[PDB]
Amino acid sequence: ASYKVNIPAGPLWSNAEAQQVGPKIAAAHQGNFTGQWTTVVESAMSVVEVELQVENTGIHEFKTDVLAGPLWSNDEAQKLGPQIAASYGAEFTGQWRTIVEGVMSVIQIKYTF
Amino acid sequence: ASYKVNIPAGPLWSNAEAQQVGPKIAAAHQGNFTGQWTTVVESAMSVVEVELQVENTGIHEFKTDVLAGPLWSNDEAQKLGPQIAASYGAEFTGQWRTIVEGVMSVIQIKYTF
Repeated sequence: ASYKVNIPAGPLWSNAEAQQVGPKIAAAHQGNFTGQWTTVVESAMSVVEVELQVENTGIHEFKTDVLAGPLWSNDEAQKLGPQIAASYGAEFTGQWRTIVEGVMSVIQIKYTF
Repeated sequence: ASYKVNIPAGPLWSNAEAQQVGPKIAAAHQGNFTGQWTTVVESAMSVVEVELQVENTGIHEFKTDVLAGPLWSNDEAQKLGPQIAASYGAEFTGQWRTIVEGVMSVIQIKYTF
């Protein structure tokens, strides 16, 4: 199954640029650009409508760390990791670390494509 | 300046769960959960509305690689990199590399917080 969300694209100056760039942003998020887009902050930010899969499948994988917000402990990270990872369209591997005490932590996620 | 987008959260089974999870996903994406949410695929996927800032500033940073879709040349990476980075709420450092020939590349982004 799939669904749609708007994803930031930075400023998009024309429909011509949007139709060229939208598919690139979508591909980076394992989705497909629908053709619809909106400037949300004049000369500063636009978003593109991207169709995403509830579950990404494929035979390749890539692992990396992304922001997780500040996490209190490993036990909380194990509890919240899966959902935070799902917000990136990926899975949580269980690995994580705080990078700035009281401010920010990161989790390792796994992309399948 | 700010703007709002819906971010995947996986299935959310009650408003209570959404209010507990929404802030965590928002914090992982450097935004503020608005309290609003929607299920987009019954029993499989819900999204939480998050207010993002056009520009994320701060004295701390974290660099990492993220999916960039397939990139065919340094020229395309230079052109698309900042835009793809913006789609992650971050900045493009200029570094990138293909991870699966003809299928996928990644770019290095810098989160500032």
